[PDB]
Amino acid sequence: EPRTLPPSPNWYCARCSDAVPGGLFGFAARTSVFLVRVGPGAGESPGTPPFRVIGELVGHTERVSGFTFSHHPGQYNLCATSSDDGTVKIWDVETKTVVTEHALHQHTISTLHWSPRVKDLIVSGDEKGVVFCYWFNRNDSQHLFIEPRTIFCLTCSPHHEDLVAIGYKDGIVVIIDISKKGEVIHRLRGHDDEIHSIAWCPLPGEDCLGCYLATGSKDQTIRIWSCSRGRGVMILKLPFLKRRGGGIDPTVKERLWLTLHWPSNQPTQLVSSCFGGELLQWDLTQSWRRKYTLFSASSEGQNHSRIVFNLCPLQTEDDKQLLLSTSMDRDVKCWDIATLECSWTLPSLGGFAYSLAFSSVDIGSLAIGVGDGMIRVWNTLSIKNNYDVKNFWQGVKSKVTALCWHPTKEGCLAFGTDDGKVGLYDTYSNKPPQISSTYHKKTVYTLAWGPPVPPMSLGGEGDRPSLALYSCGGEGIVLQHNPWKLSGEAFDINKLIRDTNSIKYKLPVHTEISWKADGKIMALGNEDGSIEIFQIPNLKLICTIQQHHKLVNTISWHHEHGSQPELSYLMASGSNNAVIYVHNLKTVIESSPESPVTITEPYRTLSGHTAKITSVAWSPHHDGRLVSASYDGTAQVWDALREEPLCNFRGHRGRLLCVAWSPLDPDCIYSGADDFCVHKWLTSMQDHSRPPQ
Repeated sequence: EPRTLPPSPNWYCARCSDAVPGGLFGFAARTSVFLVRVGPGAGESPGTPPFRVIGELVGHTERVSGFTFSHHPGQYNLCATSSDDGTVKIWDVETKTVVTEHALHQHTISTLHWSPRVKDLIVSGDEKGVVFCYWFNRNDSQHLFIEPRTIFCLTCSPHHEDLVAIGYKDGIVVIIDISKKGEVIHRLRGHDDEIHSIAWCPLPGEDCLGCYLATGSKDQTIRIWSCSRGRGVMILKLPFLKRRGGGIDPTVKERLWLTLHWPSNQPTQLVSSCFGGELLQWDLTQSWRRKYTLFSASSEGQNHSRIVFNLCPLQTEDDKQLLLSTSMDRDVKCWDIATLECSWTLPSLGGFAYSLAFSSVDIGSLAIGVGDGMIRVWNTLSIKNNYDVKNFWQGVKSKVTALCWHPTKEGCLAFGTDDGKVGLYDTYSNKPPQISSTYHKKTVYTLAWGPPVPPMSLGGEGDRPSLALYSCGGEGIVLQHNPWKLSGEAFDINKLIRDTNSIKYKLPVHTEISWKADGKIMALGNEDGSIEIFQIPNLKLICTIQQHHKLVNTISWHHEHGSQPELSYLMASGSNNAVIYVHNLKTVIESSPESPVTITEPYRTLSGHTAKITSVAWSPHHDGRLVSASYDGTAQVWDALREEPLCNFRGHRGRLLCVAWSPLDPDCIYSGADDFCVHKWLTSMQDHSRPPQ
């Protein structure tokens, strides 16, 4: 079964996610809304969490700021979005298509809400205080203007079809009657700061403690208001609690977001977010005592570690009372309201998926290099969890553009960043990574482990390790780092290449490095398209391959455990041109020439992509089967030996940056793109044989 690791839910939106019974969860992420089936309908094995990332609403061209489902029976498939592109769209999630839309707002839209009472009424509000009532299914609209203030949130009454509560940036809360030109029925004064959430009591009247409503605010209070007296009746101030579990990045700024959910099943209870993203259930009967209970109070490592923005109820068709939370910590969590325990967690990505690397030691341990400054390690072979992902943020900070697991040492992960930093992370510990004192001037493109070469290999038994760490930067230098002396200086291997080969002219700008599996041969890809072949111990040049006419992005040597031994001499390469080449280096390497040979003809040619090639990788399960990632938005699987395209994966909505074959499943491949997604997909499910032409 395929899996999508999606982009992160958008931050600082009062309602940019929602859910309907059954059921289905939707969240705004960048310019899309991603859909998550929850419950029996997800069709998961008895052992795995019952959810599946199933779809996407594509159409908006800017940040989606608002998302709301219809909660009218028979039309739980309808929903509405707001966006910085100035439009409010009505969607059918069954078809993932826009039903209709408007662009009535002139100012940045803050939020919107589908009326609980009127079937086709969507109410939206913008940063100038302008409100639009939108009856989408009869082509009617009405502008309303209440007070000249920045709208932060709004919630239509679940009881009275005309009443809407609006919360503003300056703490003002109003209840308006939209049938009376937006006349303020109640002005609720009390809050000192931003209103983040308005929840009405799901039960009419004022008996359980007219109507009640609760407002959550940056001012750290939740206020309960009476529609009868038009005044507050209860003030709950957030408790200050010691941080649980997560060792969080102190540097990043994080103000409070106080959002609410008033459970229909428990009219006397109120759920809110809190500092650090803890969730609370408030007992409103114990008002005078301010009684709350922590979500997952008895279990550790389950709470969010940063502020929570949205809470959305979902009753599954097998009667589970669920609550979904979105957070700044980039986890989506599903809570069982009956137990206050976290049922499952869905991780997300806040930047490009630049790099993928499978450990050769812990099979299925997949490291992901992400533009949000966190390394992910995905235990892809976890039996009980489809998204067993751990985050590593220490010492990283910037965009992780390169990864490589140590070939033998468990948990040892080399990483490289967009600001030229090279690091060694021990993921089996909670220590910060070791950072190489030597930085690249530009982005770290590639990391690779290989035998040390001079001068590092010339130092004594216990002075140097079995393997050196090689790094290639966008400026074109390849550095040799000592894992045991990362604080020392790393070596520009150009000096050795020049000395060994008596080179007089300037060396090429290196853009890729790939060691042959036997550790005897190092390939360098270069900005001029050339690929150079060097042999141990002193990087003697034995071959120059002149085939690509543009910068080489990716080089991959075929594995050694195939059926035929010669296959380990096969080298695939991709450049900024769309055509992929394979070269067979058996003859040149085994001849060990004293003067370097130039190759100008490919062993194989793989044509089909229509934009640059970012990554190629050989299947460890096959002979001569290659997968390629491309800026044309697809990944292509090839039978390289027959120059035959087999299947084309088109699930990404961006340019692919990396691809890696599953170590255990011959059918399964992982790819990452600048659409902030990693896709796990099956070659057997791909009906298209080649890229779009």
